[PDB]
This record gives sequence, C-alpha cells and structure tokens, in this order.
Amino acid sequence: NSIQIGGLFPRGADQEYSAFRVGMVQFSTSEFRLTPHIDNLEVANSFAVTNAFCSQFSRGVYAIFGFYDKKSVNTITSFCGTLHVSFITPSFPTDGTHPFVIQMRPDLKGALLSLIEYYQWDKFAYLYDSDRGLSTLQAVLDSAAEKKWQVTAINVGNINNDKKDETYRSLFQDLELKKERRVILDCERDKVNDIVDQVITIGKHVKGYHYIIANLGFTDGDLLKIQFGGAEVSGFQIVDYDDSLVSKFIERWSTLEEKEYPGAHTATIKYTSALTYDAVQVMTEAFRNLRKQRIEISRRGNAGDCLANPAVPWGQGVEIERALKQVQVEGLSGNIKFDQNGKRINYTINIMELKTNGPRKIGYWSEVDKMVLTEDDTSGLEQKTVVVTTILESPYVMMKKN
Amino acid sequence: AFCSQFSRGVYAIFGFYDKKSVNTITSFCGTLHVSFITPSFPTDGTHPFVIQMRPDLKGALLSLIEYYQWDKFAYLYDSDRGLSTLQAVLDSAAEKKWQV
Amino acid sequence: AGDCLANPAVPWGQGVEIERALKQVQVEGLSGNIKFDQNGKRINYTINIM
Ligand SMILES: *[C@@H]1O[C@H](CO)[C@@H](O)[C@H](O)[C@H]1NC(C)=O
Ligand SMILES: *[C@@H]1O[C@H](CO)[C@@H](O)[C@H](O)[C@H]1NC(C)=O
Repeated sequence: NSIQIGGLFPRGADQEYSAFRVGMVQFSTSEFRLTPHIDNLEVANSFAVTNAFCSQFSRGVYAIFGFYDKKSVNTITSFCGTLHVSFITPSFPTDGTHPFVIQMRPDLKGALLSLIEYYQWDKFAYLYDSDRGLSTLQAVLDSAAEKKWQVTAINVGNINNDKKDETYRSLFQDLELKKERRVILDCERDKVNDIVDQVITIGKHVKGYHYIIANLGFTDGDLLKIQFGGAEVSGFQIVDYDDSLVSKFIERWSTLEEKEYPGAHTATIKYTSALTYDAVQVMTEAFRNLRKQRIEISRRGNAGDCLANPAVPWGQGVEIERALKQVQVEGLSGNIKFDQNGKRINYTINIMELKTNGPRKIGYWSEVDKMVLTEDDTSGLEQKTVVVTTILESPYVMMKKN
Repeated sequence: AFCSQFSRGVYAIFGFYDKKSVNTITSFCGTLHVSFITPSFPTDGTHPFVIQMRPDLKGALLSLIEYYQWDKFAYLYDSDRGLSTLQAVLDSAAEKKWQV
Repeated sequence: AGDCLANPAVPWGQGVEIERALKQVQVEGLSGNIKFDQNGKRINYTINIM
C-alpha cells in the first residue's frame, strides 16, 4: 500500500510545495497511498542534486518528482537515462528527447513564434535569461533568418542587483538607437517584475510600446502597474480560471489556512505550483494503471549505490516509464498527455492581452492549430481615444486668442 | 569517473568537459575542493578551483570584427560546441550596429 | 578519501593550498605567456591574428 517517491524541491519554492501537499490529499484513495520523501536543496548546485538523487536511489523509490536548473538539468536527465528511474518535473522541458523524464511543462516555443506572426512583427527585442535553457533563443534566431526578421537578443540574465539602476537605464539607451517598440521578456516571473518596475521609472510604458511576457503565468506576476500606462502587454496563461475544474480547486484553495499552507490563501496559483498539483494526479493514475494491468513493480531488494560499476538498471523502470508516459487525466493545466518522450502533447495555451479592465482572454493555440480564438464578443471596453498629431502653423492649426 | 579518482586520492584532475557536463565538474570541485585543470572552453562565469588553459577567444573575436569594419554578416555556430561566444556578439550587436 | 557523496561534505584543507599554487604559476609555453587570476582564467596572454 506504501509507494515510495522522491521529492527534490527548491528551498524558495514554498507555494510549489504547498500545492504538492494538497494534491496528496485530493487523490488519496483507500486502495493505496503514496509516501513522499522530501529533500529541500539548492537546485543550482548540481553536486547537491547528485547527492539528493542518489539519496532517493539508495532508499529505493519508484519515481522522483523534482525540478532542475540550467546548471543541473543534465545531471537529472543522465542519471534517469541510465538507472531507468522515472523523473517527473514542472521545470522547462529538456532540450531533446530524453527517456524516463515526465515533463509537466508544455513547450512554449510553438506559441511565441506565432504570436509574433499574429501581430505581424518583423523587428523586435528579445531579453532572455539562460536560467531556463537557451531552447527558445535558438527558436527565434532560427526563424529570424527564414522570415528575415531583424531581432536583437540580449542576455539580460547575468546582471548584478546592486548596479541594477545604472545598467537597466543603460540597456534601454541601446534599444533607443533603433527606436525599438516591440519587446519580448523571457525571464522568470521574478526578473520580469524587476524589468517592469524599471520600465515605469523611465516611462517606456505609454502609447507606442508593446511588450510580450514569455512565460506560462501572465496573471501570476503583477500587471496593475503597467496596466494604465497605455502600452499593450501580451502574455500567456496556462491555468484557465474560467474552467469549473480550476474554480472548484480555487474555492478550496482560497480558504486554506496560510500558516499550514504558505502562499495559498489567495485566489490564484503560479503555473509552477499548478503543474505540481497536476503531477500527483499523473503519478497516482500511473500506479493505479499498474495495479489494474496486473503488474508487479516492488523492488527485489536494495538498489545499491547509484555509482555502481557496471551500472545495473532495474528492469521494472521501463514499465514505470510506460506507465507514466501513458497517463491521460484532466487537471488545472487543462488537458494532460505525454508522448513516448515524456513531452507535453495535445495541450492548450491561452493568450492574454492586458487592457484597461485587466487581463482578457483573447486567443489560444495548439500543436495542430494556431491562433484560433475569434473572438471575445463578451467583456470588451468600447473605449478608444484616437491620438491625432499636428503642427502649429497658420492658418492650419492656430491657438485661439484665449 | 570523478569519484573513481577521488577514492584513489588524486591531488589534482586534468580532463575535459562538454556543454552538458561542464556544470557537473564545476560544482563538484567547488564543494570537494579538488583542483580541475583543463583546456576545455572557459567556464561561463567565475567558478573556483578550475584552471582553464584555453584563453578567452570571445574577447579577441570582437576586436577583429571592428578592424574589418563589418556591418552585416552571418554567424555559424553548433549547439554542440556551445554558444558562449555567439551570445557575446549578439549582446554587443546593438551597441556596435551589427545585423547578425 | 572514501566516497565522493560524503554527507556532510568534508572538504579537505590542503585543496585550498593547491588552488593557490596553480594560479600563482607563471611560466612560458606553446600558447605564449601563462599566468592566471584568482578564478583560473588566462591573463597577459597573446592571441595572434592571421
Ligand atoms: C487529444 O485531446 C482531445 C481533447 O481533450 C481528446 O478528446 C483526445 O482523446 C486526445 N487524443 C489523444 C490521441 O490523446
Ligand atoms: C606579461 O607577458 C610578457 C610577455 O611574455 C612578459 O614579458 C611579462 O613579464 C609578463 N608580465 C609579468 C608581470 O610577468
């Protein structure tokens, strides 16, 4: 009845763990129950990730739910590829087809490339952060030569937080040499709130500018500060709060005590945490299908040292790979399904434009269909003051005597 | 393999690393204080206990593109070798008016 | 030395003295002048342009 799994959590991911505990209760049946082993470690320090993964492998788990950084993603994917241990993660998908990895996050590269094609953009900025892999930068650069775009890629990541006022004021001075009015922000939801505040300081948020937040949590970050400046701000949202499924989840979420569940007494939830809740439903339904298929998975004994040479992989991991990669359930991230590689398939990302009345569901895409929502007859603002410019020269435009 | 040498008790490790495996060595040697001496491409950032024989080529490439007075050119790169240098010429493409 | 996944991480003392000796080496070789900074990157080096 006790199924052992390993948890690798970043120390600063409290809400991302609060959603994990809630998922344990919602999908707990009387047939069995999952037993987590949680290790809070530094996600960037890959030696700690190596020390943590091998801790769970010595305790003999069956799957591992965790995260990884750019500095540590290869450590996870290469151990799981040899030891045939299944890894479930909400971090960015691995740049390639790696077995025994269950990537809960969908691939955003297909979204951004067509949101650009929708607005008919041919020259824009792209401030990226390498903390989540250079997968998307190679996407915009490869398609920049095919469509003959004129793109400026700036590794805004490696910047110190003490000289941030003088350097951020210096980045926009370079972008002014082409008078760039179309920017794509590709940082995590933290550094975006840093750039957003520095955009307001220099006033580059009025009529004319048009930003595109490139992460799956447009509503997660704060938008009310660049809402009324007049700049059009697009984005992407994966947690559709309109669905009655999420609204059922949000209602129970908004009421839990914040001391036992940090970062949980609000009406919204970050796309990282929401994917975590939807991960438990993947794992629970994966083992339940092993039961119904009459498959025996419990370890024959001690897995031994992960550094065993030659590395002997336990065979039942393949059945766990095929069990997790063949789950198909419905959760907060909409539809959930995986291919033979563990990548998100058959999914749906909603597109969001920020207007005067707040975030507005405008569009959506799919790995088969691109930019289909037409249209948003509901909501609407019906408020548009057209800006007309002219020059003071008689008698065309003269200031009245009074 | 880094552990097969620590058990044997080496006092320093000469080797190489890839784009995918560089972070494994940099953080391992950082915690276990083993000294790594390698020619493999220099660490993107300051990682202690690593000796890079490879001199920083990216600083030399920028100076060369200036002397030739280029404005628009193609840059070919393989994601296998990496792109720490292509990143360097894409960051400096706005200040110095390059259409890469 | 034992295992590399030693918990807690026991860092031997003489490793920090080895790091200091390496970067303090200043000799001449096939690459030109070889001296290092406190991080381990080449300084006072020479790249020919051909
Ligand atoms: C794809 O998603 C649709 C909509 O949820 C679902 O009805 C269908 O069964 C899925 N197809 C496959 C092959 O999983
Ligand atoms: C710097 O390199 C030159 C060329 O090899 C050498 O003559 C000089 O002594 C070096 N500087 C120092 C401080 O050793």
